[PDB]
Amino acid sequence: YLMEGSYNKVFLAKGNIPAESYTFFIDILLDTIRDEIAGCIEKAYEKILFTEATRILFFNTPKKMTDYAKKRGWVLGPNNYYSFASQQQKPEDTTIPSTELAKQVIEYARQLEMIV
Amino acid sequence: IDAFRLINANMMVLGHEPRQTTSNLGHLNKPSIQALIHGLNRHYYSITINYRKNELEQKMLLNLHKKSWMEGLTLQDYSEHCKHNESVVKEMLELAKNYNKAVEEEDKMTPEQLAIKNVGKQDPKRHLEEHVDVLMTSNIVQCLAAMLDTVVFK
Repeated sequence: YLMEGSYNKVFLAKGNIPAESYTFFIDILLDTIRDEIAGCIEKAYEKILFTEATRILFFNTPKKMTDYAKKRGWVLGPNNYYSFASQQQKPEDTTIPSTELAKQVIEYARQLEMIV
Repeated sequence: IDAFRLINANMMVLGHEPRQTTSNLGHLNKPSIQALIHGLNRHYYSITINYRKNELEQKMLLNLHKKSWMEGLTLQDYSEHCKHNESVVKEMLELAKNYNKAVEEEDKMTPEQLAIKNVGKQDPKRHLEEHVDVLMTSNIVQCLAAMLDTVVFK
């Protein structure tokens, strides 16, 4: 269930611990899910108010959200998570091909004319 | 070229053989039969020659004759090079159809016969690797020379 996106069925299994306590393992399983949603809050989202993504992990309203809102972006504002979905700087590269391909074109001519 | 010099016809009357060979350098080049029909060798002889060569001259006819300046830092009729990349490939289909023909008449009459017989018309097989060299160097040169001007010119 951790392999696919399913998170709620994971914590339905945190309502289902049958054998022994499993306490220290699911509490590490808390922490590796805490940064994961703090990782997956960083996708291309819109404004989220301070209720919706406030409760996607577990929490009601502690200052733990500011511990995540100042760790990454999505700036603390008027009931808002600000979206920095720019993804604009990297394209329009002729140069990165023009170094690599000029290598490759001569590499074509090596095993084309010179007998090996 | 074959420079010559006379021998006396008086010693031709004597029957005496001149010039007294004392070095292993004369009888290296053989005369033609047509010059042997003429007065060689009854009135004149041949001389072996070579050429005086020096950096004074040899360096400055090599590095002066076949030289160019822009023939290669330039592109080549950019709308028509790709057009010429169809002016060959179009008949290269039907020339491969002949190559989709001539192999099919093998396991047949002893292909030494397939040398004398095919002298009226063009074979696919030799002509089919002819354009492959042409369709390569026309492309690989023109692709590489374009991709340096992207780097060098800004």
